[PDB]
Amino acid sequence: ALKDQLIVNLLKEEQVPQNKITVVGVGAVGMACAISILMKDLADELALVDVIEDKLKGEMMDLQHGSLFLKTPKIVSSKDYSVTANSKLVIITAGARQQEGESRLNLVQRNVNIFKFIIPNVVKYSPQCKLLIVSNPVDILTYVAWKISGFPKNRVIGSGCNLDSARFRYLMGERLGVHPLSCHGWVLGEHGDSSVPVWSGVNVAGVSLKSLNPQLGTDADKEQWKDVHKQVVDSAYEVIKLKGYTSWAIGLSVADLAESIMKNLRRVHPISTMIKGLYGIKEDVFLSVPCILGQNGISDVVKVTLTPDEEARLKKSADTLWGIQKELQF
Amino acid sequence: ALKDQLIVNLLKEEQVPQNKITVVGVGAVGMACAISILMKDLADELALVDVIEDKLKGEMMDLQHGSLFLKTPKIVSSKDYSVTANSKLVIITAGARQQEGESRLNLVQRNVNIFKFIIPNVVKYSPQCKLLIVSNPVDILTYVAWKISGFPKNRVIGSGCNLDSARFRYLMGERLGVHPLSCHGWVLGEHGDSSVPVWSGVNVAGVSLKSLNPQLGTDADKEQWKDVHKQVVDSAYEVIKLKGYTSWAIGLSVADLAESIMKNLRRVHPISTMIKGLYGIKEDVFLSVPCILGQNGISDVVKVTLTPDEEARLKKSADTLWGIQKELQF
Amino acid sequence: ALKDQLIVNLLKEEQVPQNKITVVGVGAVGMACAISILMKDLADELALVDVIEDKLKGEMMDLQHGSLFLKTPKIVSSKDYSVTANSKLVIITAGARQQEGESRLNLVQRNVNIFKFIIPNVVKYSPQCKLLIVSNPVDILTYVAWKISGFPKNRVIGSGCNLDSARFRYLMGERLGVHPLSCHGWVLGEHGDSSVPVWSGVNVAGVSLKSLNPQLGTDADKEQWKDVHKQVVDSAYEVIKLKGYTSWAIGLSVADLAESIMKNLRRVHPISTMIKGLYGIKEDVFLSVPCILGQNGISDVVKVTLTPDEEARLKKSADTLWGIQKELQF
Amino acid sequence: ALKDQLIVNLLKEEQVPQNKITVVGVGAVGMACAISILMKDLADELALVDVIEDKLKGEMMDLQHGSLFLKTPKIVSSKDYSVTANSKLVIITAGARQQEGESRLNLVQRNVNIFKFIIPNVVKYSPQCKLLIVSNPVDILTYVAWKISGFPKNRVIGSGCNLDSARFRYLMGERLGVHPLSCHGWVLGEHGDSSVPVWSGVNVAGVSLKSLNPQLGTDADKEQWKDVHKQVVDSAYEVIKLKGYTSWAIGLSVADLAESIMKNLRRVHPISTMIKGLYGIKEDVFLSVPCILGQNGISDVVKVTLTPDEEARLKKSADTLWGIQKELQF
Ligand SMILES: Cc1nc2ccc(NC(=O)CCNC(N)=O)cc2s1
Ligand SMILES: Cc1nc2ccc(NC(=O)CCNC(N)=O)cc2s1
Ligand SMILES: Cc1nc2ccc(NC(=O)CCNC(N)=O)cc2s1
Ligand SMILES: Cc1nc2ccc(NC(=O)CCNC(N)=O)cc2s1
Ligand SMILES: COc1ccc(CC(C(=O)O)C(=O)O)cc1OC
Ligand SMILES: COc1ccc(CC(C(=O)O)C(=O)O)cc1OC
Repeated sequence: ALKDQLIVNLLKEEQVPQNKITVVGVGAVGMACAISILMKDLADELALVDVIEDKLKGEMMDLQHGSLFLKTPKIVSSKDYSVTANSKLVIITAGARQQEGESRLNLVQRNVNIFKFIIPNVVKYSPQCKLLIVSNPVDILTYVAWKISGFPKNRVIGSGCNLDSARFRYLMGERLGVHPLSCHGWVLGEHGDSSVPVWSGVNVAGVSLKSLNPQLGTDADKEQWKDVHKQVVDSAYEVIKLKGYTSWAIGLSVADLAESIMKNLRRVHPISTMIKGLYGIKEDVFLSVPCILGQNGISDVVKVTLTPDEEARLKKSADTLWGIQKELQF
Repeated sequence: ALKDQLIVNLLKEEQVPQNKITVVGVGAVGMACAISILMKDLADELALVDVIEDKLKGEMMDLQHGSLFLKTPKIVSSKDYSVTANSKLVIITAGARQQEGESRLNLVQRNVNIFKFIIPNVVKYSPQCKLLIVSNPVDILTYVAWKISGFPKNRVIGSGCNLDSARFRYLMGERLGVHPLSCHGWVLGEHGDSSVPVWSGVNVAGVSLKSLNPQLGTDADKEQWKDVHKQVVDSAYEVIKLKGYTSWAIGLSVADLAESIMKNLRRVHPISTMIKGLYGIKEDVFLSVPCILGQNGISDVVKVTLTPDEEARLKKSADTLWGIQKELQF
Repeated sequence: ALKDQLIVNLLKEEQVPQNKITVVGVGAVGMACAISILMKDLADELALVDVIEDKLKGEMMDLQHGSLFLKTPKIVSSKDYSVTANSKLVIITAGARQQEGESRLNLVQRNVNIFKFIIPNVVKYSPQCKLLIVSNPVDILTYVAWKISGFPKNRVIGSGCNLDSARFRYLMGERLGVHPLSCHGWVLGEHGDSSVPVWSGVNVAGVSLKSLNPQLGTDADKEQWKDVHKQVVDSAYEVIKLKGYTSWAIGLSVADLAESIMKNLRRVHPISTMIKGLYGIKEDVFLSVPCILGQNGISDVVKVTLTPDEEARLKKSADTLWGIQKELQF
Repeated sequence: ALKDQLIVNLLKEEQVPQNKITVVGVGAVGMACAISILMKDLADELALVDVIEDKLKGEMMDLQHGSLFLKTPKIVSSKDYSVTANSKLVIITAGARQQEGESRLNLVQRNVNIFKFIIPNVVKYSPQCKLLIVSNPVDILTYVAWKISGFPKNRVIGSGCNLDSARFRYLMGERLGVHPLSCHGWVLGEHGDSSVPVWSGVNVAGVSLKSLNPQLGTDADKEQWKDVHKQVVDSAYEVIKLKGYTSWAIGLSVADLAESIMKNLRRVHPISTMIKGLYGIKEDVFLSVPCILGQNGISDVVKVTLTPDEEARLKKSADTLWGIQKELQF
């Protein structure tokens, strides 16, 4: 053979991936996560899983054909979860998505039923994995993945408000003529209608915008900064109305979280975690709060000092999510 | 105003972008080019153009929402070509796309008609840009763009065989257990069925594979390496059959060419250029040959020493393209 | 020639760089700036300038030999400023550096005299550049370069407190077990002994550390956070005492600023600019305040809301700089 | 405590890094390797070791101060090898370095003696690491590290001719007006005076320069291409004469090898390995040949088809190295 004429093999050794990532679901979101992760050089192996065989193989081959321009030497796919073996991170993007005028909370029964199959199959082959939930309603589905997997809470993360906060900062950036990287602001709670803009923490270079305009974020605000939070809430629906779905922003948001996990960065992100014991919440509610994210998932939670109005809005978001959690049939 | 309370403006300057890129066409190819360029930090401004207003706005908004995770501070879109002003590079991905079980040659007249509208509009707003043609059949459309624009040939580039060669190197790499970056081989001529694998230049670490297998790539090859080029030819048809279209690998190939142009790298790429005068070709035929690509587009061509077999196949590829091209009225 | 047998030239080589950067001074700082800029792919051309012939050629050759691993196709050097023609950014690192126990303020006479030769020569060849002053005392030298250059104040930037703030954020991060990217804190005023830690703006996820611990940064603080600012002030002295000079951190801080300039990011950095008109300062003092930094240099200044002690400390830093600056002759 | 008022801790992590790199030696080479690895985001932990206490601490602090600008969350140092525990890759740059006009072979006993202390201490703390030898004479010291470590040969790698080949490609690129990435050429054997330029494999786009010029690299060559190899051999001596040492190019060359190892790329590099069984070599000689480099180090060797003259020159390089190698006291 030409291979043996050209190359002398010196080592037999069984190859075990060291920084493997799995993406479950090859819809627009799953593929946006995959291309973003590949272009950020976060993985030494990428596995794709779906139930539609042709689409799955087609997507895998299309990524494989770009290998010369990448630094991820193995891209694989299968409907069989054995392909995901030894993942450090498993990203779940499978399930139904909301129609215009439909709440993400309406996807709950359909997506729980799918998670009942996916979750046990994913965890089986990857003892060192963190579970990163993207599927909606993300907060509820992070709780569901946590309950089905039996994993400790640090290992089950929802993409949550990482995207809502990126959108908030983009919009704040546009109003101020500043890059979103230098515009600070947190959108917490449900990744959905009940999200909470933390006006008290909105700042540029440590300068609180609320301290310059005490009415910031209220109906009495002359500049109507509340409209920025409304644009954040409505963003998925606006994009869905225009292009049919959303993909790029969520893909970049998920790759941002994959980077903190894979590189053990210990950066702070507003992502879905269990909040029992904070802000008077006595139940096993998952929602976004600022979390320290690294190689073991969420190791620490930042205790945000909220005003009584912000805390009441966060509790209202938690009560909404808890109500849906009470509807779950395991 | 809150902005004026927070920030002292010292310079009111709109200012022209210095490294602007425009992508014409927001289909799967155009958006894969867009995301790949964004993730490679090649531009300070990205402009998107299309005729479907809602689709265009939603795509632009979806990219804008990931701004926090990027280093391209301005993303704009319009059906109006005024949005493309001062582009250094304009990438054309618009038109009818290759269909299941159909040649790229079947899209020719429809895409020539679309180019009669696009090209003068691009030229009006960026008369000094480099045009990068991606739309199929790419070799013919690069010639078409060249004739319509009135630009010198160096500034009209076709993505051509940059992807066919990347596919070839991926497949060669899989066979040898070597990264495609270390597997060298060139696929020239038409970006399509009549492409030419240059078996005489196929090598690893300067070791000619043909020196180890004299029959390499011929019918008489005991290992049938011609099947690797057959896989290269068939790739888009297989991917289209499986997922409906191709996008990821072409987006990466296009970003690879955008990088050499924007960064004046002078790397060698197999891309579409006028081959009149080489290998006995006497007509204004465009096809892929290895070109030096930089800030002024194609400045030089590498003269590959083709074997009589390879030269015959390249002449045949040129004949197939000219045949279609001569019966073109514009 | 072999070149003409291999390559057919199709275009006359009138090469003019599009993103050229010049580094003046090839001491440890200049070279750390050069390597960091090369590794961030910020330039299509890198020019080096110094007065020591051998050292300059050796440094240029050593960078050139790494070209295969870089995306900066042209690296040049000369004592002659003609080599710096058409730069978009010129970084000044030339001049005397402080000994152990010597203030940066003591370098002023030597460095002003050097700037009288360097500054007109830089502007003569790069009329479109932004000037990035690194040489010490940076704040006074930014004012000096501005007066000599004839450039508008937005185009004359001092690296200032971009490094002091990065040191502050690293130390804060270490104490909290959070990445410095998520630890916000500003050190303003002189890049030297009179720098001001803005305790009121110190936060993680918008949570003010001063609101949690009112004693923060005072002598009554049980955790002695004032020692963090003391370590910031003493950093250069401590590192000089240990390794003889500093290079890596300043190199990275300068590359960070070069990135915001070259990519027009409009990120906020604490850098040297004219502060006359703010905090009751009436003289042409330059010092660090948070600035919006982009393609036209400093376009805007953020008005930080300082506590009475922080403001008095900032005014005192301005007085210190003015006491040295008022006695200058150039 | 402030940390506790701000953050709720969820778990006590293992804190064992997953992509740890150690650099032994904080001289100019060691630090250039350190900065290049840090800027390529290859590690989650970087450890530095040296015998000069002050210089070690100063260097570690200077890197730490740039953390905000990096993605390597932990940078540590100590004279004690306990700091190197669980490294995937250990890079040895320690020992005597060449003075002006000094042969690398002259450093042999001083470096073998130093390696007698270093190697057992590295093996004790990371028994599963890959060893990457940079210290000179690199080929002999890779043999020394292999014998002392007791490691299998795949895990003991010398930087060898990776830099010599990069210099060759830079020089070839400058002559042709092509980026070194598109210029292919291999320098094998000793990383020193007896290195071998493989003229038969020198090409651009698979076009052999020797096929165009049959006298390429000989005394009869009109363009004197042999001078390119002479420039390669003389490079380190020329740079040492000018700046006192070399650092940048070797640092980039080392980070390139580190990248193939850490990311399991399986790229081909000309690096030091055991060549027993090839080209008539019957002894445990280490020298540069093209190697497939990945997560398990050197898994395979490419068999280069050398001409009788090229093979005699390689056997000459082998004989020269073995002469010293066979009589080592350790
Ligand atoms: C039992 C099941 N396992 C899977 C695995 C993947 C998918 N794939 C998607 O749902 C992709 C399309 N959806 C979005 N939102 O992109 C569905 C199922 S059903
Ligand atoms: C006169 C015309 N101007 C344009 C501009 C853009 C597009 N857009 C596409 O064709 C995108 C979808 N097609 C592929 N190939 O992705 C069509 C036209 S028609
Ligand atoms: C009229 C003059 N033009 C120059 C240009 C460069 C340098 N070079 C340095 O000073 C580098 C070493 N200094 C530090 N601080 O790194 C000195 C002079 S004097
Ligand atoms: C027993 C010993 N262990 C070590 C460890 C590190 C170093 N450090 C250097 O040699 C750095 C300076 N030299 C070059 N080549 O950069 C020397 C020794 S001696
Ligand atoms: C699994 O499907 C999705 C998950 C999240 C998003 C992100 C989206 C949303 O939450 O609806 C958004 O906010 O843009 C979109 C998805 O399908 C298109
Ligand atoms: C031009 O010389 C320098 C400019 C800035 C620094 C940065 C340094 C300082 O300001 O002394 C620091 O803070 O590390 C160091 C220099 O030479 C060693």
